[PDB]
Amino acid sequence: MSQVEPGWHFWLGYGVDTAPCNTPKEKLPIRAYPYKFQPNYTGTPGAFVTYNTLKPKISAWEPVTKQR
Amino acid sequence: RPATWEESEEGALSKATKYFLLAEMFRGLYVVLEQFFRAPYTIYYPFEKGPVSPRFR
Ligand SMILES: CCCCCCCCCCCCCCCCCC(=O)OC[C@H](COP(=O)(O)OCCN)OC(=O)CCCCCCCCCCCCCCCCC
Repeated sequence: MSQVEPGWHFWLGYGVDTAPCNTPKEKLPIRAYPYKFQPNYTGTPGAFVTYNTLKPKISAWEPVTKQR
Repeated sequence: RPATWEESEEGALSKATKYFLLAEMFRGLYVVLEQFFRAPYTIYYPFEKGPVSPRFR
């Protein structure tokens, strides 16, 4: 079921009367990026790997010696 | 006041007929059998999909 593209997913569930290919231009989303459809990759090497998008809150000193 | 047996409209033979021949049980079986000839409700997920609304979360 995750292979069904968004829009068609809504139509198949009787969300909208008119199908995506029949939807006028004014009611389509404008994108400034390329559109790519990807299904559920769970149980597969392509499964989502989560991570922290922040570097650590406290930064340590870079140790530097000085001569007396 | 609850009525006694002697003040019953139905004769004992009609009551015994209902008792031994399971009249209401047969009515129930017939009601079940009528369903057997009606359209079922099942949909073939994931080839078909149940209703979804714009507010769905
Ligand atoms: C009029 C003169 C008659 C002369 C004599 C009669 C000749 C024999 C008649 C043949 C049938 C006799 C066998 C059935 C008698 C059932 C009597 C009965 O109702 O049993 C009741 C019993 C509880 O006992 P009781 O105290 O007497 O009830 C008072 C409740 N306040 O509680 C019970 O056991 C409930 C009844 C049991 C029903 C069993 C159901 C299992 C499957 C049902 C089969 C239906 C047919 C299936 C085939 C599909 C249809 C094509």
